Amino acid sequence: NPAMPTSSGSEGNVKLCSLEEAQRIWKQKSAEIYPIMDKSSRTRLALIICNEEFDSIPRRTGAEVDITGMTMLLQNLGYSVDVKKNLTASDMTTELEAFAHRPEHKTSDSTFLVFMSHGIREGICGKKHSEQVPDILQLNAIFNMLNTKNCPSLKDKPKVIIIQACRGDSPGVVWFKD
Amino acid sequence: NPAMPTSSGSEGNVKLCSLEEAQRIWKQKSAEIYPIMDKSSRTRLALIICNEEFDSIPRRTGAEVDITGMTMLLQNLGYSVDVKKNLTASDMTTELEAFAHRPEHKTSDSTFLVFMSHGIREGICGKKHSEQVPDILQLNAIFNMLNTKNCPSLKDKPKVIIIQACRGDSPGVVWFKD
Amino acid sequence: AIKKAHIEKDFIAFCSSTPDNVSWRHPTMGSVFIGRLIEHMQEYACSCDVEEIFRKVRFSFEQPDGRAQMPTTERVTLTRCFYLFPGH
Amino acid sequence: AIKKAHIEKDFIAFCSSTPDNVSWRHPTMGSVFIGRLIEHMQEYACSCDVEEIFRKVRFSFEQPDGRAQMPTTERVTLTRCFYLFPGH
Ligand SMILES: *C(=O)[C@H](CC(=O)O)NC(=O)[C@@H](CCCCNC(=O)c1ccc(Oc2cnc3ccccc3n2)cc1)c1cccs1
Ligand SMILES: *C(=O)[C@H](CC(=O)O)NC(=O)[C@@H](CCCCNC(=O)c1ccc(Oc2cnc3ccccc3n2)cc1)c1cccs1
Repeated sequence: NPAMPTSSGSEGNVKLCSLEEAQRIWKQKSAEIYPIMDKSSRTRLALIICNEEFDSIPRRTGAEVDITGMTMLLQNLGYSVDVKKNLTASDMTTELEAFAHRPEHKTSDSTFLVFMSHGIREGICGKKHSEQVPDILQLNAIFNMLNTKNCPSLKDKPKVIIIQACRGDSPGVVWFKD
Repeated sequence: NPAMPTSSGSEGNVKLCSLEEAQRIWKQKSAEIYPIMDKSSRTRLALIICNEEFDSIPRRTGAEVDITGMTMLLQNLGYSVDVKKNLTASDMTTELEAFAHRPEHKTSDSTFLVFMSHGIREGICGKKHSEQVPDILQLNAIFNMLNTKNCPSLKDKPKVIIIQACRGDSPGVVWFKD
Repeated sequence: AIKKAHIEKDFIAFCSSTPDNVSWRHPTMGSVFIGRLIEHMQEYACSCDVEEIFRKVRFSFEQPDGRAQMPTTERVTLTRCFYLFPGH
Repeated sequence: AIKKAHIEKDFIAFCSSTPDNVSWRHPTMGSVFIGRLIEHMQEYACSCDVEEIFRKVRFSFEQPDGRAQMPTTERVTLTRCFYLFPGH
């Protein structure tokens, strides 16, 4: 290992776990850690769906920064990243179903799913969304499409879902006096 | 401390945390632990709502065992326990609103809420529940009634909600071949 | 002087099963999730935070027999580790 | 021979805000939840499991300024600790 850490490697800005630390974690916890596959043979997959350009709702300016950051991070962590942009709820479902059918999951130990869009209380907005005609993908549907029934390849494997979206109109705050 | 541990004390069957262990936890994690109030002055509260006898749905035989176990455990942990039985969703709401208004929360560091009933996908069943006329308390309502707006006394304090209930009709399983 | 606070913070919910799915109960022995929760709380409250204990409860259900259920942690806004410090 | 498996297990969701509430984004700097998630993943993936990292992300939002949000962990059925072991 180099004297000074460098971001020029495959892990970029992600701080490396040493062999001393990896064995310490293997010792501090017995059989309560998810198994990791060999780095030489594993085919880790990740999917990013990001909606920026919408038909009827405000443009999500700055989303490109999120896409860049999340893509580079998941790659740093060892995942091959699919990036899909400006999709309807129907398109999101079709893409998720296809992702769940990917052969690479069989030789993978985990997956990351990332959704970035506008959102309401009920779920995540598709590109064609409006108040008059809703275009919503529910979080419930995401779980269903990736469970043991609909995605047997990811049985016993960590499935991490990250969602950047509003969940309603409210500012999320209340006042109090000290 | 006694040579052999005894369940005759206030903590009963709950394994005690020693002063050596408490300082070790205080050291292993810096400022990322919830503060605990002095044992001499704190007024910890917990609430158990359990529905066993229903108008139109099957009797929850064995619920008394759950009530006994959970009441004794929360007491062991230092909580004063309220036990309320056979309530409609409306009754559950009124009881939860009253619990959130209890003066003791101001001199408490945490709370436990325990719900035990029949349930469906949408939420927890009240005593008068039937398919024709639903009597349901949603998990969403429970959170709302105990948040910073509706329960300012529990601001910054851990609120633990435990729910024993069905969440639908399904057995929760799928088959696979080895 | 008034200050802003998060409307919803420091919550943790623990449900007996996953959405859509049943939770089991014995007529003389009680509910399996409740019994298992008590046993794990009795054993691990001294050394583990509540999130860790709940995970251990989930782990105990990992291997499915004739009847199965998977307890689920929900809507978590705990910003810190909640240790019970039993005895203190 | 066929065996039974839990229909839903080993999931974790992480949302940018609590239900009912907005999530923030800057036109040139991106989304605060995303930026904060990356920074924490970069720093702590080596030493902490994903649940712990998400909690740390929540903690970083604890003190509310002019604009506030509280990321929420949802529908957790992770039975074990998920360590990324970056570099391995
Ligand atoms: C809702 O669906 C979307 C979610 C999305 O990801 O698009 N949200 C909105 O539409 C937002 C748009 C916000 C645009 C206005 N931006 C800003 O004025 C602004 C200013 C500063 C800033 O930086 C920081 C710095 N530090 C922070 C700490 C904690 C939290 C936030 C912080 N932000 C960010 C953004 C909404 C439109 C109206 C209300 S929300
Ligand atoms: C749904 O709303 C309710 C939830 C509630 O808390 O009441 N559930 C039901 O109504 C159940 C009732 C189940 C009654 C039948 N009991 C049994 O046959 C039975 C047998 C053995 C047993 O013990 C064990 C032992 N080890 C276990 C390990 C893991 C999981 C479960 C284990 N159980 C318990 C119960 C339903 C009625 C129909 C379907 S579910």
